[PDB]
Amino acid sequence: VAYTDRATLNPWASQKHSYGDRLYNGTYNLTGASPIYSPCFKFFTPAEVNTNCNTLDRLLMEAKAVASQSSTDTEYQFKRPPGSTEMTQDPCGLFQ
Amino acid sequence: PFEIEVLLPGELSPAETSALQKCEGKIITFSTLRHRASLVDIALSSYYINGAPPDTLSLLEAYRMRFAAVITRVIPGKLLAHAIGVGTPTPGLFIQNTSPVDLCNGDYICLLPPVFGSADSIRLDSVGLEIVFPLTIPQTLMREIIAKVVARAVERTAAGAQILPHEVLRGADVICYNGRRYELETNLQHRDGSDAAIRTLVLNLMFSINEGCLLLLALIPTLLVRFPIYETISSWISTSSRLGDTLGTRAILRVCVFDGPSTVHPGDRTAVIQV
Amino acid sequence: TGFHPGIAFTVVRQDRFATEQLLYAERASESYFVGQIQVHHHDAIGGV
Amino acid sequence: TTQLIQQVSLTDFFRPDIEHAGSIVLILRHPSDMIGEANTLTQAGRDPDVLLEGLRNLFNACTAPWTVGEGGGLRAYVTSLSFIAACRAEEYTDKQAADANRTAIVSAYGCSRMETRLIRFSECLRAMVQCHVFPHRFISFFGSLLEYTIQDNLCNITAVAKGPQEAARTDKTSTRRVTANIPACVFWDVDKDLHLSADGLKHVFLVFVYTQRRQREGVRLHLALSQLNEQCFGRGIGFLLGRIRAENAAWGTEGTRALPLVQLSNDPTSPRCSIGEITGVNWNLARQRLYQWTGDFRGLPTQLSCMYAAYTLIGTIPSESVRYTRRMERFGGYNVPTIWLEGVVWGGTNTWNECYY
Amino acid sequence: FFKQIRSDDNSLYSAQFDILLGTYCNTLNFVRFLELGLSVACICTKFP
Amino acid sequence: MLHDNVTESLRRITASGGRLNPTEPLPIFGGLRPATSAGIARGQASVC
Repeated sequence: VAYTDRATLNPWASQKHSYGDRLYNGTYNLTGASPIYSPCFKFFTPAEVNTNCNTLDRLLMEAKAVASQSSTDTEYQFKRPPGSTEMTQDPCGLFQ
Repeated sequence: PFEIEVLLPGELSPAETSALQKCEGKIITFSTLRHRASLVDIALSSYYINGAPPDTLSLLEAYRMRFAAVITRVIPGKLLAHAIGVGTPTPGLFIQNTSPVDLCNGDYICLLPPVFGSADSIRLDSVGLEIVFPLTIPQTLMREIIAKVVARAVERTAAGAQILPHEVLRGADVICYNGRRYELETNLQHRDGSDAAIRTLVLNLMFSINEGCLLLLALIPTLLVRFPIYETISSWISTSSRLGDTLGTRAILRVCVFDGPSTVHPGDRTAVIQV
Repeated sequence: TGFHPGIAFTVVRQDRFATEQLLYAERASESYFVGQIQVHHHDAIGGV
Repeated sequence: TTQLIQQVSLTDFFRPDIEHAGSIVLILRHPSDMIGEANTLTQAGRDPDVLLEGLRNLFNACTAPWTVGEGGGLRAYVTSLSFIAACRAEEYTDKQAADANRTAIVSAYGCSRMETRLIRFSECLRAMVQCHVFPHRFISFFGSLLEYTIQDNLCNITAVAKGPQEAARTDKTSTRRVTANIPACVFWDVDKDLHLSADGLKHVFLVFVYTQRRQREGVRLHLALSQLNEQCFGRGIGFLLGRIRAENAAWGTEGTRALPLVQLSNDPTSPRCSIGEITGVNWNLARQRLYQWTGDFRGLPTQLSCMYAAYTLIGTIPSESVRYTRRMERFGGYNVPTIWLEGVVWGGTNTWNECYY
Repeated sequence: FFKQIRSDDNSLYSAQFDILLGTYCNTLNFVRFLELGLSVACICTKFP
Repeated sequence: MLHDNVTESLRRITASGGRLNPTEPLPIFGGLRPATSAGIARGQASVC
């Protein structure tokens, strides 16, 4: 879509079952037991969305300072502790 | 509400009256209930029988025949307490954990003499007495603790009686609760309580079991394909029954935690409800 | 040993920053209803 | 007159949103204790880590799987009675009521990762009763649910501890009173099997029937309501479960000459062994034979391998001539037959009586 | 729907209701051609 | 891998030359968390 002259940049992490996709998709659950955070997870997940309003309304409604995805106590950036309620604005995540 | 007042002694050292303030929510045990009492009945001196200091077997009997109470607050010249006895509606009843095992909500409370290690206790050299506090453990763990400590003692007798020990084992015993292992009695030496307090317990337990697993083998010999024969039966029933009453399990309190932390560690105090 | 194989890599890293925001609201932005208060007695560790 | 208990926990086994007010809620011990008990109580010959295999997959199909081992206080503490009723619905006698409750709890919940969770829990209990780690010491009891508050995947609930049922104020429903509600699958009164009059006071018990065979084990959960005494309930249950008792006594353990002691002690002229040689100087030629007996008993049914039930008192009903009502009402988006108990005073310590006969 | 309550029960009670908080509408304004400044760019006249 | 020594030496070498690594005993049925270090220098480290 962005560059309408080629399929992908690297053919190893963009196919349906490429190496990078199999490593982390979120729907394969390879790193389920891993407690460390993975920043590249939000870029390989399909992020299911239903069509109710137009794209502009959906865009304006998505950016609402969603909950965090890390910890502010440890020093290794573990996964989000279950129950911790702190909202952090996430730009450049709804744009991928 | 029924309360018992323990009269503090005069001319007490500042180091002793201080340490007495530390044991706020601990359990004492009264022989006969009365609104006024001395320190002699709380002290260990009232517990020993036949002159000699009391025995773990007798400590178990003492905890059943004797009535328990709970300290509430200490005054620089006065000591108060509440009872867990007849019907008293004690409000805001809190106790302090004395056992090394954690407790959670909905766990019932039982009393056990100190078996793992040396009992910590307040010692009053000025008056010459000391107060020993009992251990508080959950119910689901009580039956297995008494079974492990006495099975360990028979091991040592076996290693000594047999000409050779059968040392091939599984490692070291341990009790686990809430994902925490205790690892009691690391070393083989330091027989502090091997035969010091549990000597008579393992003795009676070693006989009544030997008769039961043998009287049947001598009464009907079909199992494995001058003589009384009746006095032995009556003696066995009377003995095995009595040993059953003492090695009982009766909950005395329930841990009811509202608006607070669920689990508690050794040393913390929590609100309990009279069962 | 430092031998470069025939492969390249790209790295991804996520950071967070504390920031001071700014909010603006309209005059009649919300209708707000307040009920009446209630008392609840309960036991405690030392008192109520 | 009544007391309450609060606790926060994960909502993968309990959903205070759909569960009706007044249902029974149970709690679980730390799973880390199961392995420490299994590796020491497993029968000789059997594999002791099949429980570990069955247990790891349970949390692998559960949210936050990287939070097992430390027990910081954020685990799946509590669970519902209908959950176990649906997990073992294939074993209750009321076929249609069992499967209706099963589909209802599947649909009302996430319904995406719910069926897998249920089968993991099923063989989890199956492996629990495989090494004598019977799940009557790991399942406690809480009172009926009274109030709850949840924001996402984590809930704070409060329930009654002991006392009258309608002495509390739920204060957010239509009325301020609630009554005990149970699925019709678990309810099983024994007096109407034993053919005795049902008048006066009646106690409430929970039973855990166990079946022990080769690769085929089963565990139900029944809420019995009977007028029988505190201890006489044990003798009463055996008469109805006489089949499984005998099945277990023969299929529980799957992994030698007598001696005439009294005969040779009643008669004289037998080889004597007076204390003079047991003093301990040459205690081998003194005891050279004295008998042989060639005796040993290794494989025999223990009192723990023939157990088939374990009960516990929960509460009583002082009002004579109880009138429990059974009807079908909506549970989420489906209808299930529930039985409604009124005026039941909770109490009693959590002590389990095991019926091994 | 039959009922058999004794001399009393707990469900003889429990009112509950849905309430309305009022409605809101808007009114349009009308514009005339001569009121605008564009009217000075042409000579308007009628012709039936 | 079919050989346990292969994967064991693999994990050993990978743990060498790094900061965060699983604890040496590698407990079964756990969370596999790294060993806590001493005080922090200049902020929470971010993985790549």
